[PDB]
Amino acid sequence: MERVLKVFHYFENSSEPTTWASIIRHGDATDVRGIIQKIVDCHKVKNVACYGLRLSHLQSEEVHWLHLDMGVSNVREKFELAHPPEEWKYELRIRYLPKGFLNQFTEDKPTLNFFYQQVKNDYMLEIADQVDQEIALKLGCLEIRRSYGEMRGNALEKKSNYEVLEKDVGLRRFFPKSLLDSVKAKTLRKLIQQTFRQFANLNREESILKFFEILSPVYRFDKECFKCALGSSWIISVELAIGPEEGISYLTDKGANPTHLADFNQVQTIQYSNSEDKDRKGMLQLKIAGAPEPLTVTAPSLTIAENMADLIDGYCRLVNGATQSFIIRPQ
Repeated sequence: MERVLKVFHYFENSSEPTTWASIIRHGDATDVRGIIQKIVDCHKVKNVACYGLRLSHLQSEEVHWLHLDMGVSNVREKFELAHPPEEWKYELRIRYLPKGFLNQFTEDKPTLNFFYQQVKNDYMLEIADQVDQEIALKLGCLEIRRSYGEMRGNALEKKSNYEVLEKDVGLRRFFPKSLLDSVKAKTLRKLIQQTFRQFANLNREESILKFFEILSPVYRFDKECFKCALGSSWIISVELAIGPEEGISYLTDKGANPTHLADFNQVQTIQYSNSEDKDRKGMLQLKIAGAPEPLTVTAPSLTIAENMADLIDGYCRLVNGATQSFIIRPQ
């Protein structure tokens, strides 16, 4: 008949962020796109095409993006053959960003906060500990400014208000442990108070937007990179960079600008598979208009090739008012 699927998401709902999730039902007809739309609709999302569904094993760092066209039951059965239900986590995420996403998300609050919560969650989990003091202070303060909109600008100056944050709430919800430790609870309070000073005037949207501006130079949430090789005859190892601002590009120097290859709106079709020999590598092929030869990509594994295909498929769907997948599969 039908099954129940728990999907974690980033729509702030007064409670523990880790518990932000939705339970949805699905049948043999239900597909990934269907699940995504159902959830974003209950939150009045306007930029639906920006959302994807990522699945991960709580045990390892391996990630699997579920293709919008695939059936939920089919995919759920496949992975449950590898590991049982409790070791899998399905989370709704924004993956396909429109050209000037922050500016556009401004007109879609539900999605501005969602993107903010997701990116903030990745910040606290991956680089919060090893990031500059000033940054962890600014970013942490901005969140306080945002989470407490109706609070006075100099309210933190009053030791009791701060004490509520240190005792009742927990500064861990805003700053990294490598920050709360490397400083005196007295020096910390003063550092937080004066840092907050500069963001006291900002409103929620301004706080969110300011948060991104500060995080971007030390963390990229506007693109995904993949180490792989290009070519069909003289394979060349490179690092692909895929995002709204550069479409499909490859890295060269460090701080240099990625070199453009193609725009998402030039992609005619996508196809992927296993290496045609004794190899655990995945092949990805893109037919691009205005390009004589197809772009052939050789990724470390089939999983990566599949994860890349979803990224491009999702982008092709976005730049176009497309609802049709651009991936070629055995009919």
